[PDB]
Amino acid sequence: SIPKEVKVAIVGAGMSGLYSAWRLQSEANVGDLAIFERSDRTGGRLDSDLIEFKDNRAGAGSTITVKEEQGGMRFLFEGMDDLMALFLKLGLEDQIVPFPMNSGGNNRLYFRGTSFSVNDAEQDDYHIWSALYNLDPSEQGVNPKDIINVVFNRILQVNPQFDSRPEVRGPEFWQNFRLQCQWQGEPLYNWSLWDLLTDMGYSQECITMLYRVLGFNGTFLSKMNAGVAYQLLEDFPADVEFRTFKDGFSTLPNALVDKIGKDKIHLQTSIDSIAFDKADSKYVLKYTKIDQSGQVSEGKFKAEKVILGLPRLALEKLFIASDAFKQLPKKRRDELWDTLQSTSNQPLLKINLYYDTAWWGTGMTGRPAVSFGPNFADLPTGSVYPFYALNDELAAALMYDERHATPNPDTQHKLDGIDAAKYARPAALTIYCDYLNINFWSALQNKGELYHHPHESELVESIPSDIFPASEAVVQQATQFFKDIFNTHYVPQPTLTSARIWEGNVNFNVPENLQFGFGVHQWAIGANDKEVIEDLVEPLPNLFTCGEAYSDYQGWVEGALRSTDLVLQKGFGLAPLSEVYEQDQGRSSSEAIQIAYRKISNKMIMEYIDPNFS
Amino acid sequence: SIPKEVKVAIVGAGMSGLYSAWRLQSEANVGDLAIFERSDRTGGRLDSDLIEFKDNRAGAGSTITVKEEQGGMRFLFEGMDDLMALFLKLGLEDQIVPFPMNSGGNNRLYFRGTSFSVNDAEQDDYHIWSALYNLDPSEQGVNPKDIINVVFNRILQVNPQFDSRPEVRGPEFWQNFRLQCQWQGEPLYNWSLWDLLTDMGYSQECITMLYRVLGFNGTFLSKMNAGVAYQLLEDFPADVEFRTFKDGFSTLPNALVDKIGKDKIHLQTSIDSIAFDKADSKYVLKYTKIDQSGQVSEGKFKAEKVILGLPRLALEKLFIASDAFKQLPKKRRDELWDTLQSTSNQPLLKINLYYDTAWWGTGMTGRPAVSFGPNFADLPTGSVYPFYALNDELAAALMYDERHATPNPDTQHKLDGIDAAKYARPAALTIYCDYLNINFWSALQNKGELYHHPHESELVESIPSDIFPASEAVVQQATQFFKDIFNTHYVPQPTLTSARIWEGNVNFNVPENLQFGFGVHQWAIGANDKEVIEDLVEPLPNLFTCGEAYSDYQGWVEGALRSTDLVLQKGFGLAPLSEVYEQDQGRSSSEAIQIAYRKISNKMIMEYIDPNFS
Ligand SMILES: Cc1cc2nc3c(=O)[nH]c(=O)nc-3n(C[C@H](O)[C@H](O)[C@H](O)COP(=O)(O)OP(=O)(O)OC[C@H]3O[C@@H](n4cnc5c(N)ncnc54)[C@H](O)[C@@H]3O)c2cc1C
Ligand SMILES: Cc1cc2nc3c(=O)[nH]c(=O)nc-3n(C[C@H](O)[C@H](O)[C@H](O)COP(=O)(O)OP(=O)(O)OC[C@H]3O[C@@H](n4cnc5c(N)ncnc54)[C@H](O)[C@@H]3O)c2cc1C
Ligand SMILES: N[C@@H](Cc1c[nH]c2ccccc12)C(=O)O
Ligand SMILES: N[C@@H](Cc1c[nH]c2ccccc12)C(=O)O
Repeated sequence: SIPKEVKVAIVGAGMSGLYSAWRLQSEANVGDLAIFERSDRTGGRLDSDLIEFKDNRAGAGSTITVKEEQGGMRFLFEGMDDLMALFLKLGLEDQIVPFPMNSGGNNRLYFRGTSFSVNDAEQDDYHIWSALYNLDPSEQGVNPKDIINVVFNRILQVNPQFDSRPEVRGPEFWQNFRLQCQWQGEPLYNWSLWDLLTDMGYSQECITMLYRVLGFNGTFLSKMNAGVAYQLLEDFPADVEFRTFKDGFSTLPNALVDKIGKDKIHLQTSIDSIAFDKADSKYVLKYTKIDQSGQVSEGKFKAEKVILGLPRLALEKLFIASDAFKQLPKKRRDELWDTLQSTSNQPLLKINLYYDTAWWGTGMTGRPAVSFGPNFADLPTGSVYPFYALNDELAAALMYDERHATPNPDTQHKLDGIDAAKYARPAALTIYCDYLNINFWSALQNKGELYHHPHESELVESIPSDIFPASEAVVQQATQFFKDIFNTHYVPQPTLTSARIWEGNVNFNVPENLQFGFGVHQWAIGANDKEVIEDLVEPLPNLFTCGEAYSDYQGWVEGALRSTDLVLQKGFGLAPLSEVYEQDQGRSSSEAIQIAYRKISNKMIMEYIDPNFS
Repeated sequence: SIPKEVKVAIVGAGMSGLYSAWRLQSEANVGDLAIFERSDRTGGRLDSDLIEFKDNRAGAGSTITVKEEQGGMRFLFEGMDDLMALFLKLGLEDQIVPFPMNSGGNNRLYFRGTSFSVNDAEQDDYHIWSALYNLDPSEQGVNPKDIINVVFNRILQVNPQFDSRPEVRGPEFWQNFRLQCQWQGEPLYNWSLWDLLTDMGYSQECITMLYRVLGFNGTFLSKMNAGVAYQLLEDFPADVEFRTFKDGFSTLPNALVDKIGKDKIHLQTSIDSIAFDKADSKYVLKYTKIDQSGQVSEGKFKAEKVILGLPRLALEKLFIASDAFKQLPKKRRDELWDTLQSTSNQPLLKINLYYDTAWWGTGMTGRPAVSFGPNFADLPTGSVYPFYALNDELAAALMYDERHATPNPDTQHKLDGIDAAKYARPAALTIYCDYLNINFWSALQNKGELYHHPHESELVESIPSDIFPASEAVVQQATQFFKDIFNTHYVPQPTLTSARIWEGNVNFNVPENLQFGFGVHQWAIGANDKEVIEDLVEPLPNLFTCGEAYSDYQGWVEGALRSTDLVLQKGFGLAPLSEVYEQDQGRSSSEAIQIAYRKISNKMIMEYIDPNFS
């Protein structure tokens, strides 16, 4: 049942769509809204998986849960005040769990046919990098990642007009940085990073090292401008304490869905086009719906206000097919289209391979054990992240670890046993790559038969619906690369796999369960994103756009939430959530979230690690 | 003056547009046609330049001509029977001139921070490649280009069903090869080359070597399928005798324009959209024209038949905006759009830097002199081609050279003097790159002020209109790379520059003199190009498409001519030009063109080189 008129119609059940409805329902008393989502699931580019593997250990119908991510995975307590506030208001802070990013130096590196570890790379004044890359002398004997840091310091040094001092560096800093800082008279958003480093005098060998060693070469090789690329590159300092949700980032959209109500969300309902009814001053939304049989249905309805929570490629399709846009004057319709072109589409992929046990610990490799964080490579792999079966004791050990406490031998010995025990429980690896590496996996994933371990139903009885298997060719090649990266002869066959390629499609011959938007977005060269962002709040009267694609904080949910807030302000009077939080609570969401988390971490550690802890 | 009705309306004054009109006028007696071309020039992706530099030598108002290319540059006597026939029928064979591809081993190579020569690369069982790349043992001690050749032989070996024997290997061979040959059960057009080599067991180091060393990494990293990539990679054997026109490839479109008549060609006239008139069974073409003042004008006219000689991106724009397409049923309109998606857009660029004299000869470098052919590099340069001032004696020396004659000391000594004298006359370098390297130059060319040598009008009085200067940033970086590639401290400032980036635009904020289509196209993965090609001849009744993008021979003018021929056959009864030639002349265009050229080469050599020649 689809209503025939609504106060607010919400296109997109991703984060910005779900977030608009919750805030309008609860803070603006608007109850006659509806969300329309083309796919058969809510959450968009957030998509966690919970697999319940048959516990087939020796002394075991017992079940073991592994959380994995097909989309978004991590967040931070600083710089995401809207997201923190959103977590606190939904009471989801008790589920917050560490997301660690290193293995004390044992994370892997594979570059130019050579497998080694992070600790290895540091030896002898970072010698290995000088042996693999034909570096200029000024480029030798330093950690590659510190070259990005130094160049940032140099950009800040020659831009004293730009304040450069707020200890917490949020989206305003990064907007001003890319819009106000210059290099040699040209502001950074007119620069490509590749051009920038080159003009700074770096070798092409050095630039290739950097974009391979950071794992996400889009920052250098795509059309994104240099300013926004730095925002992304300085999002992962050495000392990052990322966090995540125990049951996966989907916890947050599902939690919003409980509060919205399944009855106002209309899945498998694509909004095909939008027209304006001059008579009763209403929008008219043509749609296409698939029921629970597969029986299609074209229909139409009205709405006083429209909210498009949609990324760039979705927004161009509607614009193309919508009379509300086509009947605009030549000048502004062309200007609006050109404005959609101002953020670059960034392809991303994640392929998850699950295993009954993990094979990258010292017991299986004979080498120092790999635990957590990106294993980078110049192979099509890009980066590889390990994921372990959910375990309360392990999360407390991780929680102890993000305190830089000095354990006594008793506690070091218990942390030892915990670090090792996880390799005996099921686990997973995510291959996570961007720009240059996409086409390698693309062609591989679409060729040949799909991968299924035999007696698969014996290994998992309930395979989630958002899981499309990796192709046999994808598993085959991914397995050779793992042997390379982890320097081991032994990489067994996965029990279960999923492949997800966030790269937007314009082909009508693709099932809906395989249509996915561009993984992330970043501002192109020449883009004045301050003008672009404000133009796209309400481009036609009572028609709004918002979401991550044209946001202040591209790449992150906070981008979507801050973009939506502009719509909720301009169209509905609502102040930014973080500001609403602070008036209501008397402290920031930052301080609240840190205090709440320290408490449950304090309790977790004492309960599991060191009964006599600080 | 634009007619209000025509028998045939031709959209696009590129090669396929101009070729349709000439053949319809002359062979089908159709005189009431008109060509409509959005830009202010004919010829499309053919675009030669003739610069007339002030001869400021010591013993000189004398003029020196340099030919250069912003688009297409070379062709072959075998495998391009339509093009040869077209040359013979227009009497352009007397202007055919060698296009040499090597310097006897002195062409440059720059890979991983190391500058060296082709002769150097051969030393010690191709050792240099093993020192620069971490190759598998089976990948060591062989010439990189011979790895592509061997893999081709292997593909042919395991496909004995595929005949694999015609000595002249034309578009049919390459269509059957990519459509009928398989690797491990999957046919090559379902494969990416990158996936293919990997599955064959090659290292990523080796694959990176290959795609850097061949200069056009699109074959490996883009979405083009493996079969069509091989067609391109085996277009440049070691023994290639390419040829070109003395005054540039534009000779051919200009020669067609003389025969069509400027009066039937309507420049600065974009066809915006197309509708069907059910009443008088006519198409209705909305257009936009700019007169000689800049005064725009929107109009409309009719035509009984429409011929779209347009590449993919142009074809999608019309399809989007045209009622003749939108009023098609849901199924076929979506099927037709999906069919447009089946050829991949391949960006290309050419930046030409002209110099008063050439600086890469031994007199200026102290190293073995560079003459002709690609200087490849893993720098954003890609490939660099030298171009010299037009000189009849030099072309005869080149003509002698494509005979593998053994000159006597008298003739070797005269060839010596000729080889060296060209460095004293003006010359040019073309940077010619694809896929991965485009974005480097893109962002550079659009940033900052444009390059002009001071007292430029003193150096060239008549700067052609199709020449947009290289940006100052482009010249600056291109000059550093030249010092790298040519291993010299000394690369002076260019007298004149041009930049051309064949990468299709969808932004309305770009002048017409800067809108250019995708440089070339190649079949994507999954594309059954036999079905696609025949579907796009006449997709609606009396509406035809043709050109290179969805052709049998992508990359080359012959592709455009063979694609058009299908339209001229199905819509107008005309047999393929090469077949028309043969009936009329009693021999192929291949044999005619070889015999005609041998004669004028025979005469050229005797006149300039060795009076007593074979
Ligand atoms: C691989 C990957 C990893 C990431 N990791 C992180 C991370 O660690 N941390 C972080 O903060 N962020 C991360 N992100 C980013 C985060 O996922 C996004 O910023 C955010 O979830 C996107 O929200 P959105 O509402 O802007 O868009 P979307 O999530 O893309 O929502 C758009 C929705 O609209 C629907 N839709 C489209 N067209 C129509 C139509 N015509 N009618 C109806 N519905 C339509 C789509 O199906 C989709 O559900 C990651 C993204 C990717 C791809
Ligand atoms: C860098 C480069 C080098 C090349 N080198 C070679 C080579 O050495 N040898 C070789 O054989 N080939 C070469 N080619 C390929 C060759 O240039 C092309 O195959 C051929 O010239 C293209 O002809 P076409 O008619 O298919 O398309 P185009 O040349 O692209 O013609 C399309 C024309 O239609 C016009 N147009 C577009 N939309 C509209 C509209 N709406 N209304 C009116 N007019 C419109 C465009 O302005 C253009 O003039 C090269 C190409 C490039 C880019
Ligand atoms: N938050 C993202 C990082 C990211 C944002 N935008 C991107 C663009 C390209 C590559 C990575 C990113 C992640 O967890 O991975
Ligand atoms: N004929 C083209 C070669 C070519 C055709 N298609 C291509 C695609 C990519 C790179 C090169 C090509 C040339 O002279 O350069």
